[PDB]
Amino acid sequence: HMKTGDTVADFELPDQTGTPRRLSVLLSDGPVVLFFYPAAMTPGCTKEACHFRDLAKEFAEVRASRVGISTDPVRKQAKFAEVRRFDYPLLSDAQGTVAAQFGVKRGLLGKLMPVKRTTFVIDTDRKVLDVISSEFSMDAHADKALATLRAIRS
Repeated sequence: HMKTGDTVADFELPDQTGTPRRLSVLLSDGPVVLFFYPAAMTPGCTKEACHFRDLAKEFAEVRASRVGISTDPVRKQAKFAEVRRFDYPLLSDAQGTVAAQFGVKRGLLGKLMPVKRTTFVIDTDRKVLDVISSEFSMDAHADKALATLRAIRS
């Protein structure tokens, strides 16, 4: 299970337009806060992702970017981002491959299940700076990530 101080392997997944995105390119200009959520459009995931949305200026101030990720298909991620006016990428991990890399994949007798809600703050060298796990409040994912990034400011 991925933890603070581990190095994340690079990966590629499509965003809400179907365009391949790569972690190392997403990291171009600063850390990425990669937030795994179980299911697009559900009330708890909407709360978590809208809190990330509402903190756009604060993440920009620490030169960090927000990226949501789940096993939902591109077409559902597209609707979620359109309805909620998200100003950031939502990645579709349609086989749970990246979730498995991070240790957050769930399945039942071969059926891919929703991921375990977990946020990874990833530095530009792919080190994990912080992990917010599934027992935290919905707002704590963005709040703790932002506080960690502020703590490492220069």
